[PDB]
Amino acid sequence: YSSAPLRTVKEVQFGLFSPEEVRAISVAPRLKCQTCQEECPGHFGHVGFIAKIKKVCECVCMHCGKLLCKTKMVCETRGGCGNTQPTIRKDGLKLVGSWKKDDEPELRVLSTEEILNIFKHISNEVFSRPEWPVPPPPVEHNGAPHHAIEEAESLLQFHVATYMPQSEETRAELTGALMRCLFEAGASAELDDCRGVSENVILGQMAPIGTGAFDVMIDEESLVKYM
Amino acid sequence: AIPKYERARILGTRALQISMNAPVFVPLRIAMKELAEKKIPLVIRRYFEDWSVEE
Amino acid sequence: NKDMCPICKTDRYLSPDVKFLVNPECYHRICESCVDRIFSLGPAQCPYKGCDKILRKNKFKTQIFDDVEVEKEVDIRKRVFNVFNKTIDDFNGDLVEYNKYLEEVEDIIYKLDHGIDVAKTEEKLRTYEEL
Amino acid sequence: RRLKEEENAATLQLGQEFQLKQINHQGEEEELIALNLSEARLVIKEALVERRRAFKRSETREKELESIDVLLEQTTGGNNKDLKNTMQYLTNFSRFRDQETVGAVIQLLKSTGLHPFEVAQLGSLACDTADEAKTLIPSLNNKISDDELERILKELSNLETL
Amino acid sequence: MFFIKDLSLNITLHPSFFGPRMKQYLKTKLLEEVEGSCTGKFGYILCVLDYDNIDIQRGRILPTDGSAEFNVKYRAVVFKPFKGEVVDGTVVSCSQHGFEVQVGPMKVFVTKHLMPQDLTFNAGSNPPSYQSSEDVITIKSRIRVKIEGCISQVSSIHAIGSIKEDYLGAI
Ligand SMILES: [Zn+2]
Ligand SMILES: [Zn+2]
Ligand SMILES: [Zn+2]
Ligand SMILES: [Zn+2]
Repeated sequence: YSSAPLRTVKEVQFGLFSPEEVRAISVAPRLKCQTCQEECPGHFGHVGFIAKIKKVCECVCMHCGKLLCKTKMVCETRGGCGNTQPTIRKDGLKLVGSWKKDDEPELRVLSTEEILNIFKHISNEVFSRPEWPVPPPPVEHNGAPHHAIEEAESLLQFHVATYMPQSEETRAELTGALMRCLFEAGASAELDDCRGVSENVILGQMAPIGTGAFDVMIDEESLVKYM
Repeated sequence: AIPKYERARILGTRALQISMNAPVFVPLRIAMKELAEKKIPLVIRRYFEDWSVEE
Repeated sequence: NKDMCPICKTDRYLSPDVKFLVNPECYHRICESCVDRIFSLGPAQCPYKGCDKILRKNKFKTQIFDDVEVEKEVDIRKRVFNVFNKTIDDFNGDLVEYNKYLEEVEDIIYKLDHGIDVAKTEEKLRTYEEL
Repeated sequence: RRLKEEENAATLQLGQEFQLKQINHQGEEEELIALNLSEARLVIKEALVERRRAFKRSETREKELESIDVLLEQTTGGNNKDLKNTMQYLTNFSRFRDQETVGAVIQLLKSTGLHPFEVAQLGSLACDTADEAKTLIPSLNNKISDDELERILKELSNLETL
Repeated sequence: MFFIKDLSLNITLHPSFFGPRMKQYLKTKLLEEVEGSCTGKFGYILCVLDYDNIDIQRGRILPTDGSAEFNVKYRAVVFKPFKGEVVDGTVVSCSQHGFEVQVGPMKVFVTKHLMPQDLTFNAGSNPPSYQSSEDVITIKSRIRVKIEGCISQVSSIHAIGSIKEDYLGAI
């Protein structure tokens, strides 16, 4: 038994975790459960956006984070740095930028740190940002040449990608991200009103179809007159 | 509130109430009898407009 | 004791927002951060070696005159002037009496600052206020 | 579009549900109703007697305490231990007994213009000097002069019963 | 502190009460469920004012439960403790860790670290009491306390008191 109010899910607001929230949500046997001594839902602890990341990088300058779009190859210094934006291509699980000279073009790999820094410089503000949790049981320091670090980072990225009638009621009786199916919904902070049959079926609540398209209230005006 | 399948739910809803020892003003058979005599004290909130089962 | 708290040694360069306050009890400079840390919970001994006077948190106030000694004289004079309030008219034009009265008040303030006769001076001050 | 100021009586930061401006059930703006111990005692007992009257239709400290206790038992249901402790606490810690005394106190302190919380403290805590009130009620600092508070406290003790 | 607060509640009636006098049962449920209850958001809900004017909106029948949910609006006096507030009470329990002060429906706990250094615990006196050169604090002794902190749970409120500041302690 729980003392909290019993409610129904009226909206599902998809979004994306912030690094702060993942650390805040995390409780760490801590995932009888050592955290609640219970009924236990499961306590958290602490690849699909590569195309989106590439598009964002092409659509914005990669030095000042100011909107330029993909075809543009110059910052158009309006506030700007004037650097010529590279042509970004997706190779494996990495992004490679190429600069054309003013004679093969210069090429280098845009480090994930560089991409993150630029994204943080870019001007949903609450639920899903471009810059942006271990499932619970129920579900460089020294030396390290650049080659070794790059190989380790590639292996870690590859591993991450791979990892990712019993009642009288029934007796008598006898367009939303969730409805379509989710990554896109989280990126755009899509709000699902849960007005469709699919959403209610997923959440296990009475659907607004047939006997559920209305509400049965209780009237006291008739009750007093019935005695 | 605008100023002034339903049968299946009302019959089942009142049948459950009767099975739970609710007063009878006239379990599925009892609910059907109440509906026939218009003695079901509920209002259907069509989505809104509130309509009494009696009317 | 130039631009930092003697207790926590917080320099103004590293924390420009730091400010200092003085309690009229022993006129000891201390930063507001230390004041909140120490005296917020309750009264406690002043955190200087050789000083044991109990000072309250509310009594802390900002320092106006840079010279600490002048601050003591003014505050003591403020207390004395509250008890002693007279004008030339009060003496009915007697300038000699007015001048003598002012001289006596200054002597009282000087004695309080130097604590030569604090016990007797305080008793005399109390008697006049009641009267 | 909603996601994640600690409450402090001294700073008059009472939280979200006890803000200065309140909305009643009629939608009309109203001032937060904060009651001193004497005012709260009258409100609770006045409601209890009215409730007792509705049910039937369908002085020294000891005698008043007994009268309150018997009334409380008659006109309250189960799980009334909290209210029993409250009435006992209110009767043994109030400063004004009759309604006239409470009315005068409200009229006196309503001219100060302080926060409803602070005025309730003034009528609930006995103090002798403005320094005691200032330290016991920090919110009064830099809001009311010592002379004004001194006269208010002296007048408050004048109307204190017995 | 005591307040008068306009509150709302969601009462549920079993179908057994679906009679011509269901409103009377709602008033009984409101009194028997709210009065004496400790809502951490609003404090100790003590008494309900205007007992003959509670607003009872149209009830809603739950799909499978069969009960009717009623939204009830009422006026009640609620006691909400705030940190930094000064209260008076009578000590009810004393122990080595500290003593409890009863303030209305609330109990305030004063730990050793929140007491003046002069006060010392002593179990020799029966009942155990805290003794100091100027006075002794024990059960039934009136104490003026300042709430240093409150932990308002969903249905429980606890506070820690301090008596170290000036003009506090025994009256
Ligand atoms: Zn758990
Ligand atoms: Zn640029
Ligand atoms: Zn310091
Ligand atoms: Zn000192």
